[PDB]
Amino acid sequence: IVGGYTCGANTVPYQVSLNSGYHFCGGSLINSQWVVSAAHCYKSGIQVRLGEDNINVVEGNEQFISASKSIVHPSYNSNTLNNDIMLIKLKSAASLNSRVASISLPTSCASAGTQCLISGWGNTKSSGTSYPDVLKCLKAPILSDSSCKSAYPGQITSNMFCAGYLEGGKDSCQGDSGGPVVCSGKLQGIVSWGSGCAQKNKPGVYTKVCNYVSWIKQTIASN
Ligand SMILES: NC(=[NH2+])NCCC[C@H](N)C(=O)O
Ligand SMILES: [Ca+2]
Ligand SMILES: [Cl-]
Ligand SMILES: [Cl-]
Ligand SMILES: [Cl-]
Repeated sequence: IVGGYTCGANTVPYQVSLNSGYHFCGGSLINSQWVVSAAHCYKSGIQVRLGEDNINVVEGNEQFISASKSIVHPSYNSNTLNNDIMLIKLKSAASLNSRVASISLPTSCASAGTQCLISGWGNTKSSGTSYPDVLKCLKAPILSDSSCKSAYPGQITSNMFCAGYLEGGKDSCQGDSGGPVVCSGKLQGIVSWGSGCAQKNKPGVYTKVCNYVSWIKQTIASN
């Protein structure tokens, strides 16, 4: 997160860190056994870490659970990042508490204008590199589909939306990949891609979770 703020420990109980020896991606808990993330974060040997603030310090609220299974969207295109969504099932079910909690799936698509909260352990600098140990948060509006396509000609499908600031300064960034965009207590987005971070006229691009609710629910019902 560039230009964000320190969330506070466990103030985002649905934020998970994907760890293969190191945090590499964010993710969102949607029930005790399942995480939603970005297809482009797929690798094997994933450990899901819940209850995290500082990812380099054991602080007392962690649950570390190995993934049993990852499932990339049947139609994921790694070139265009179309359908950048993936599900991860835990080997055992998490203990849900006040600091480890699912976020609801949307019952409907959120609109341009809607204020949202984006979070992750990504780079905090727009030029240069600087990874924080504790969780960062960003309040950002969903932008119009027209300004989103203007800003990224020929690259925005119906499975993507922009959120943030055309003036730049504030954004998701590398290492936030796969993590949440929550709007009014529903998960509307997954941190997907963008051109650089926090650049003028180059806002973050997020997978549009509302489009995927059938697939998610159908998938969790049979795995
Ligand atoms: N145009 C942008 N600055 N987009 C934000 C880039 C963040 C991107 N989701 C990543 O983690 O790599
Ligand atoms: Ca920790
Ligand atoms: Cl701060
Ligand atoms: Cl615990
Ligand atoms: Cl529009």
